[PDB]
Amino acid sequence: RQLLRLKQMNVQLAAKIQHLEFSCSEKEQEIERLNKLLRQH
Amino acid sequence: RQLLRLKQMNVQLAAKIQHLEFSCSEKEQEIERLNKLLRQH
Ligand SMILES: [Cl-]
Repeated sequence: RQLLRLKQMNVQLAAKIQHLEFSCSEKEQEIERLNKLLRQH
Repeated sequence: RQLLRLKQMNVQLAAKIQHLEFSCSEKEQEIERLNKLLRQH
């Protein structure tokens, strides 16, 4: 009950974490693409 | 006992989120820099 409220907050944090892990990986892929353009030029 | 467990885990997840938000924002700031560099040379 307070245990359910906390289990739920925890689920939401773990979901945010999954989300942030993709978003940080994509940013990393874009940086490598922008650096590749810079290096080529 | 289990509520903290959950409390403990909630601290750990919030800590991982803070780290990922910083890594993301570092990369975003780097993307802005590469874009400015590229568009300006
Ligand atoms: Cl790179």
